[PDB]
Amino acid sequence: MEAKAVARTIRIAPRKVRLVLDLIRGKNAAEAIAILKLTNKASSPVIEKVLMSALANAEHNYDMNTDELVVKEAYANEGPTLKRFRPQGRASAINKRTSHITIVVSDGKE
Amino acid sequence: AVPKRRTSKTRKNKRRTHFKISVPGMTECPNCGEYKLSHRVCKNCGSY
Amino acid sequence: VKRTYQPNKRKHSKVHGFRKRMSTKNGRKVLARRRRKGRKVLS
Amino acid sequence: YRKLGRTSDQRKAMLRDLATSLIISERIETTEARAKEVRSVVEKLITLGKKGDLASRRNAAKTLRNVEILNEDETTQTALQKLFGEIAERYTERQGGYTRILKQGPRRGDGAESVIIELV
RNA sequence: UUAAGUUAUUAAGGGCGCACGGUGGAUGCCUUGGCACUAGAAGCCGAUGAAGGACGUUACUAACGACGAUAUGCUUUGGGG
RNA sequence: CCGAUAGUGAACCAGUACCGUGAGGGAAAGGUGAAAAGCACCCCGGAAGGGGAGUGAAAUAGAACCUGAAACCGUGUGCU
RNA sequence: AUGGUAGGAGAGCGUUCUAAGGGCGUUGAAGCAUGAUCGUAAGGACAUGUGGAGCGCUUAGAAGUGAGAAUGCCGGUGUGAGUAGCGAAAGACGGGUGAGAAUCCCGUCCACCGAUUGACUAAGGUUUCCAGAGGAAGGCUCGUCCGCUCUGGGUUAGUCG
RNA sequence: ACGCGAGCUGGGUUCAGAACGUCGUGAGACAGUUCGGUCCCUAUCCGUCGUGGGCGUAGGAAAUUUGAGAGGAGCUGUCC
RNA sequence: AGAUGAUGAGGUUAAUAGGUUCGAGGUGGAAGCAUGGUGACAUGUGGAGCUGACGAAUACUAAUCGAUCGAAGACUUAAU
Repeated sequence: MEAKAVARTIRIAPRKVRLVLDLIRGKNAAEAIAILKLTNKASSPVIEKVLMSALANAEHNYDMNTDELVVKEAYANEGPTLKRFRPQGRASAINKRTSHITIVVSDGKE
Repeated sequence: AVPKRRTSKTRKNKRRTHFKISVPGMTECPNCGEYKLSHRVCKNCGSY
Repeated sequence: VKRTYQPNKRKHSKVHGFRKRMSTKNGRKVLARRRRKGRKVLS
Repeated sequence: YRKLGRTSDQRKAMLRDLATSLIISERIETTEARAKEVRSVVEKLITLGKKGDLASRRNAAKTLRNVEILNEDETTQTALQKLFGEIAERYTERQGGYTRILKQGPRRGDGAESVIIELV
């Protein structure tokens, strides 16, 4: 039994979001939330909102108890990048990269 | 300033093995609230 | 530093612009070329 | 001693403003380096206020800002007056101490360690 | 109680296989815009404003038509339902 | 026969964005319909999701309904 | 008895049509992209995806025919680092507002320019001016401002030009 | 690489100015003198001083010292 | 001790380490009052500030209950 959520086109570059995504992988949902609360990184609040969305999915739509759930998968894919011309330097380009954050949570049973 | 050869995938990822985040502290909240930073009355639910 | 192109409205209407181009024959040829190309602004 | 990322005059000015606002308000929130420096400044001020005579009142005027305080029952004192009047009476038995520091989390725009420094 | 041999137990990395990304056009489509034949013109207007535009006009308003202050049109003859 | 790097520069917003004082130079981007029937309805966070729902002969067929592919690149699993 | 960037006469395939014949196809037929076959070829007959209505085979003819480089061109795409840099100057604290504040607003203190980083008038620019409200982008943040949206708008001369 | 300019200088030579001697009809030349005259780079596949994390680790493991050499440091001299 | 990390001094018996407060060591003559002087000033009251970087006292100071990490001795072979 697995619930998931994705957040699409989040405006943080994927290298910066995979760093904190490596912390919560394979842990329990409660201690995952605690790890996300005690890291000062720009993407801990985004990821925490996706994780709370997936736990809400599991409780509401599949009637899983939210105290047994572990974070089964957590990953970040590249979304579409936006190209900006930096005027501040000399006419060289800057891409705003964006990402897709997927979290899936489960009770380990079948 | 320039690289003669491009670096491969394997050399890039060998360079990134120390480039990662350490696990935080977590002295737990015994009175009330969320788990707070170690040796803190942290600003979100601190009951140290 | 001072640049090329220091704008001036009267000068711009006086060296280019419709009545100056219609006043010579080569100027009328630039307006005929620009019509024939279908330009939105003739001058 | 710490430099706090400032030139010599800027640092002196910042520490005088910090110590004055702590006297005004009795707990303030700042970064952890700054509060670790303002410990010493405000504790020597409270020492001067406990000593109490004219010479130390004139020494204390060298550091405090000239700030007016709207007091309960609509009164007004300066901070030199609150220091030599009220705060010096609280600490007349305590020998040293007088300030406590409590940590908070990081700020949002940097990861600066916030801190509350309070009078005890 | 000595000499000797040996292996895991991380895969940070490697090859294979798996599975969701980004990407953008391989397949199929299009035929709106022209190569050429036939025919017709007549090359085409107006000092009756000729020649391309500018401002406007819809109940609501942002580019072409009408051309136009009679303005998102007016009269009339004939089709048509 | 052009079958759309096309008879055309332009079958889309084209001599237009834009560039140049001016003569002038000059793009990119095309593509339901089976029928919007375009996720009423309804439930958790603004965006985005998870569910049901649908005209759905088929939405990993959700505004990228011309579908729609590849490769580069990915990224998370693992067998050795 | 049987090699040659230069050599002659060779059998063959992708696109198209004739010019045909014969098939696979709206109980599905593709092609195309993922499959064990054919192979020196180039090039085609049976498991996923696709759709959801288009292709093959045979013989012959015609070539916008004919796909690793040209400091090739580009519809173009994407890499090679958490590196360089973030463009002169003094800020601190309290309150407020908020989903969220080194950033926005109010306060107090401090500071800087002061023949000017002040106040007017030209040229030039053309709605940036003023209020509300969300800012999906914009700003070398956030919006919780304007330089996106709505209008609510808003420019008044006998004597100024 | 008459060791060493991605370590530094730029006096010399030699680029545009200018002058003298001399040669040339001339434009100019000589290299004969003379005064003046812009020298770039964020260090990467890599190769080259200091300072850390781990693959090891064979009783569990942890606190207390080999000295093979990979070794490195050469240290000279004058007057009473 | 240090770019960071490492090293070292230390942490709820805990001052410990740092700050503080009282000290002294070392560095440089007060405010107030009085006296004299017409006044500028001088003198007395008497080595004042500092302690910014060099002892004692402290809980002001952290770890909240803290929590986490870390074996089942090879085997063999023959030599007891």
